[PDB]
Amino acid sequence: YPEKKATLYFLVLGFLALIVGSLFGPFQALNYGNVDAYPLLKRLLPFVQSYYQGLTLHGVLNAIVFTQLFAQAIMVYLPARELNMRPNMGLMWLSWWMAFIGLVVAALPLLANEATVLWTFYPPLKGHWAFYLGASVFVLSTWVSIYIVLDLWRRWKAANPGKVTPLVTYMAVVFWLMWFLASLGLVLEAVLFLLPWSFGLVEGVDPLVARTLFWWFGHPIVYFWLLPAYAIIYTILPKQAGGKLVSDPMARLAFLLFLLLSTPVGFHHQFADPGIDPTWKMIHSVLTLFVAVPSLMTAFTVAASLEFAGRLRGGRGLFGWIRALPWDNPAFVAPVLGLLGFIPGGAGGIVNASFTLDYVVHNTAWVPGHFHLQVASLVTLTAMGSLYWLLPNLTGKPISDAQRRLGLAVVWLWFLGMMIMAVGLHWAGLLNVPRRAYIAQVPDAYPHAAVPMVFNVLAGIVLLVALLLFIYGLFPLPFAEVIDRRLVLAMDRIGFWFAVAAILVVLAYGPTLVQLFGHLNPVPGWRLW
Amino acid sequence: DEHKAHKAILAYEKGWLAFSLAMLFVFIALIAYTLATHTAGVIPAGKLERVDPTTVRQEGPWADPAQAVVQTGPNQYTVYVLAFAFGYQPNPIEVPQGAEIVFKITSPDVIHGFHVEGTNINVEVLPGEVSTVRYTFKRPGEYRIICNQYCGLGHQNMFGTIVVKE
Amino acid sequence: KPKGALAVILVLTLTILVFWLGVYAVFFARG
Ligand code: HAS
Ligand code: HEM
Ligand SMILES: CCCCCCCC/C=C/CCCCCCCC(=O)OC[C@H](O)CO
Ligand SMILES: CCCCCCCC/C=C\CCCCCCCC(=O)OC[C@H](O)CO
Ligand SMILES: CCCCCCCC/C=C\CCCCCCCC(=O)OC[C@H](O)CO
Ligand SMILES: CCCCCCCC/C=C\CCCCCCCC(=O)OC[C@H](O)CO
Ligand SMILES: CCCCCCCC/C=C\CCCCCCCC(=O)OC[C@H](O)CO
Ligand SMILES: CCCCCCCC/C=C\CCCCCCCC(=O)OC[C@H](O)CO
Ligand SMILES: CCCCCCCC/C=C\CCCCCCCC(=O)OC[C@H](O)CO
Ligand SMILES: CCCCCCCC/C=C\CCCCCCCC(=O)OC[C@H](O)CO
Ligand code: CUA
Ligand SMILES: [O-][O-]
Ligand SMILES: [Cu+2]
Repeated sequence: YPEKKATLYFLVLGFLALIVGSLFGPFQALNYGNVDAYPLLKRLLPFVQSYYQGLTLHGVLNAIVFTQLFAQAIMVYLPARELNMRPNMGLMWLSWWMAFIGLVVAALPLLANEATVLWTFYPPLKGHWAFYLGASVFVLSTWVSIYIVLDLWRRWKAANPGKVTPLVTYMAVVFWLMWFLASLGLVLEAVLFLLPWSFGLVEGVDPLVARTLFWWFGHPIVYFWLLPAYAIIYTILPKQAGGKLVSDPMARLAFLLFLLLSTPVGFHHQFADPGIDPTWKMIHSVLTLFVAVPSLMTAFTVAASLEFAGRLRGGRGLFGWIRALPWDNPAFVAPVLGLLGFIPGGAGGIVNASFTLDYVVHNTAWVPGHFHLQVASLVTLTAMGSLYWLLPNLTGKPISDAQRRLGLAVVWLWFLGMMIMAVGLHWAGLLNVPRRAYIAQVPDAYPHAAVPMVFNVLAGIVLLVALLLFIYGLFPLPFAEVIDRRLVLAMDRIGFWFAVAAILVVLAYGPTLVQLFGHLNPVPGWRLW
Repeated sequence: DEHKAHKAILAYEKGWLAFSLAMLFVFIALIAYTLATHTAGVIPAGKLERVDPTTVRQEGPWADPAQAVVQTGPNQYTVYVLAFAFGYQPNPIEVPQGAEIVFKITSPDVIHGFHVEGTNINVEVLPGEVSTVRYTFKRPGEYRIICNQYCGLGHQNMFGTIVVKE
Repeated sequence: KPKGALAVILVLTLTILVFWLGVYAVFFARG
C-alpha cells in the first residue's frame, strides 16, 4: 500500500506545522493574561519582529496548514480503505508536493516579516506576492484531492451500479464537493485581486469586495476543518468506545446538510461591514442558524452511540454508562473531550450568528474563546488521538503503554488548558477586550479584566506543558459497525444535491456581488508592520 | 435488544430534532424583534457611499475635525469620524445626551474597528467606504473608543474618546 | 429510552439558552 506513505507524509507535515504554530500559543495566552513574554521569545527566535508576525504564523500554520493537511490525509485515505481501492498515486504525490511547495514559498515572506497580515490578509494591508502565491498553490492542492476522491467514487460506482454509496465515501464525496464550491471564493479573490495587486499590476483593491469573496471561502473552511473529525467520530469512535454507530442514515443526513448549508452563510462574518444590505445579513443569519442543525443532530446521534457502548460494557444508571467507557484509550478520550468543549463552543457560535447579538462580541476576546473550543480543541484533539490508531495502521509500528499514558496526559492537559483559556477569553470579551491585540503592552488599559486575565495566564502555562509533552512524545482501520432505505436513496442522488448547493450560493452571493462589482473602489495598499 | 434500542433512539432523536428546530426558530423571532427597535440603529446602513482615502484628509467633511459634529435635525447630530493609524478625529467627539447620533466613519489607510465601550456601537471602517451607524446616548460622561481590527503595530494603543454632555 | 443521550442534549440546551439569553440581556443593557 503506497497510499499509506502518501498519507503519512500529509499527517507528518501537518503536525510539524502544528508544533511550530503552537509555539506562539503560550506567549499569546500570557499576553491576554497581561503578562509580556516577547523579550524572552525574541531571544529564542530572533527572526520574530513582533507579536503580530507571531500572530500571523500561529494562525496560518495552525488553522490553514495543519487542518488542511489533516483533511487531505483523512478524507482521502479513509474512503480508499473503506472501498479497498487504490488512489491515483501520481495525483496523490502531486497534491502533496503542491502543499509542500506552496508552504515553503509562503513561509519565506512570512519568516522575513514581509507578510504580517493575519490569516485573513485583509486589504489594504499589503503582503508580499510570495505569501499570496504560496497560499494559493497551497489551497489549490485540495482541487487534486477532490478529483482523486471523485475518481475513486466513480470507479467503484462503475463496478457497482444500483448500490448505494458506502458511508465514509459518501461522507468524503459530499465533503469534497462542498469544498470545491467554498474554495471558489478564494480562487476568485486571489486571481481577480490579490495576485494582480501584489505583483504590481493594479494599484488598488476594493476592501469590501475582498472581504466578501474572502468570507465566501472563509466560513466553509471551518467545516472543512471539522468534517474530518466528524467522519472519525461517526465511523471510528463508536468502535473505540466499545459500541456501534447508531444510524447510518442520520450521519449521511448530517453530512448532506453541511453540503447544502456550508457556503451561503458568509455575511455572518460581515454583520459589521458597511455596504451590505441588512436584509441580506438577516438572510445569512437564518441560513447560519440552519447550519447548526447538522451539529445538533450530530450531538444526539453521537451521544446515543456512546451511551450504547456504555451499556454494552455494563454501565447502568443515568451516568453509569459514562464510567463504563474506555477512559484508558487516548484514541477515545481525545474526541470525547473535544465533544464536551464543543458544547459551549457551539453555544457561542449560535450567539455569534444572531445578527444583532454579534455587535456585543464582534472582534473581542470572545471570538477566539469560541473558536479555540472548535478547532483548537475538538478538531486538534481528534487529530491527536487518531495518532494512536492511525500511526500503527500506517507505519507498522506499535504504541507502548508508556506512550499510551503520555498520550492520555497530553490530551487531558490540552483539553483542560483549552477550557481554562476559553473561560478567560469569553469573559475578557464580555468586558470589551479586543481580539488580535498585544494588550500586555498597554498594561493599564483593561483593569476590569484582572480576573479573566488570571485564567489566561494559567492556561498559557498548562498549554505550554502540554505542547512540550506533545513534542517530547512525537519524537485494519477500526471502522465501527452500524446497529429507511428510501431516504438513503434520496441522499445518494449526488449531482442533484450538488446542483442545489450551487444554486444556493448563486442565490446568497449573486445579488450582493453583482451590486459590488458594479461600483468597485480600489484603494492603495499599506505595510504598517 | 438491538432492534429495540435502534427504534427508541430514533424515536427520541426525531423529538430532539423537533425541539431544537423550534429553539432556533424562537431565536429567529427574537432577532426579528431586535430589528424593529431603536437598538438596531447600530447595524450599518446597507448603502454604498464611496470616497477617496487619499484626499479625505484634505477636502470634504472629514478635513476639519472641529467642525465634524453637525446638527442635522431638531434632535439629531451627524459626526464625521476619521479612523486612522493610529487614532481618531475628532478627539474627543462631543455629543449631547438623548440626541440621535449618526456616525459616518471612514479610513484613509487601512481597515479599523470602531467599538464604543459600553455600547452596541461596533462597526468596521473601510478605506473607500463610509460606515453609517446610529445610536442615542442614554448616560452622560466619557466613553472610550477601541480599535478592534488589526491595523498594524500601533493597533493595541489605538483609542479614542466620546464625551456625552449632561 | 436513551436516557444518557437525553442528559447530554439537556446540558447542551441549557448551555445554549444560558449563553443566548445571557448575551441578549447584555445587548439590551448596552442598547
Ligand atoms: C472547527 C472550527 C469552527 C466551527 C465548527 C465553528 C462553528 C460555528 N461557528 Fe465559528 N463563528 C460563527 C458561527 C458559528 C456557528 C453558528 C457554529 C455552529 O456550527 C455550531 C454548531 C454546534 C453545536 C450546536 C454544538 C453541538 C455539540 C456537540 C455535537 C457535542 C455534544 C457532546 C457529545 C455527543 C459528547 C457527550 C459525551 C459524554 C461522554 C458526556 C460566526 C458568526 O455567526 C462567527 C463570527 C463572529 C465574529 O464577530 O467574528 C464565527 C467565527 C469563528 C472564527 C473566527 C474567524 C476569524 O478569524 O475572524 C473561527 C476560526 C471559527 C471557527 C469555527 N466555528 N468561528
Ligand atoms: C498551544 C495552544 C494554543 C494557545 C495557548 C493558543 C492561544 C491563542 C490565543 C491566546 C489567541 C488570541 C491571540 C489574539 O487574538 O491576539 C490565539 C489566536 C488564534 N489561534 Fe490559537 N492557541 C493554541 C493553539 C491553536 C490551534 C491548534 C489553532 C487551530 C487549530 C489555533 C487557532 C487560532 C487562530 C486562527 C488564531 C487567530 C489569529 C488571528 O486573529 O488572525 N490555536 N490562540
Ligand atoms: C501540569 C502542570 C500544569 C500547570 C500547573 C502549574 C501552575 C503554575 C504555578 C502556580 C503556582 C503559583 C504561582 C504563582 C507565583 C508566581 C506569580 C508571580 O509572582 O507573578 C509573576 C509576575 O506577576 C508575571 O511577570
Ligand atoms: C474552568 C474550566 C475547568 C473546568 C474543568 C471541568 C470540565 C469537565 C472535566 C472533565 C469531564 C470528564 C467527564 C468524565 C470523567 C471520566 C473519568 C471516569 O469516569 O473514569 C472512569 C473510571 O476510572 C473507570 O474507567
Ligand atoms: C459538559 C460541559 C458543559 C458545558 C457547560 C459549561 C459552560 C458554563 C456556561 C455559562 C457560565 C456563565 C455563568 C453565568 C453568568 C453569571 C452572570 C453574573 O454573575 O453577572 C455579572 C455582572 O453582569 C457583571 O459583573
Ligand atoms: C493550578 C491551580 C489553579 C490556580 C493556581 C494557579 C493560577 C495562577 C497562575 C498565574 C497567576 C500569576 C500571574 C497573575 C498576574 C496576571 C493577572 C493579573 O492579576 O493582572 C491584572 C493586573 O492589573 C496586572 O498588572
Ligand atoms: C424554557 C424552555 C424549556 C427549556 C428546558 C429544556 C427542555 C429539554 C430540551 C429538550 C427535550 C428533548 C426531548 C424531546 C423528545 C420528546 C420525547 C419523544 O420523542 O417521545 C416519543 C417517545 O417514543 C415516547 O412516546
Ligand atoms: C464564565 C463567564 C463569566 C462572565 C461574567 C459576566 C460579566 C458581564 C459584564 C458586563 C456585560 C454588560 C455591559 C454593560 C455596559 C454598561 C456600561 C456602563 O454603563 O458604563 C460605561 C460608561 O462609559 C460610564 O460612563
Ligand atoms: C467549560 C467552560 C467553557 C467556558 C464557557 C464560557 C463562559 C461564558 C458563558 C456565558 C455567558 C453568558 C452571558 C453573560 C450574562 C450575564 C449578564 C447578565 O445577566 O445581563 C444583564 C446585565 O445587567 C448585563 O450587564
Ligand atoms: C408554546 C409557546 C412557545 C412560544 C415561545 C416564545 C418565546 C418568547 C418570544 C418573544 C418575546 C419577545 C419580547 C422581547 C423582549 C425584549 C425587550 C427588551 O429587552 O427591552 C426593550 C428595549 O429597550 C426596546 O424598547
Ligand atoms: Cu486601528 Cu487596530
Ligand atoms: O466560521 O464560523
Ligand atoms: Cu463562519
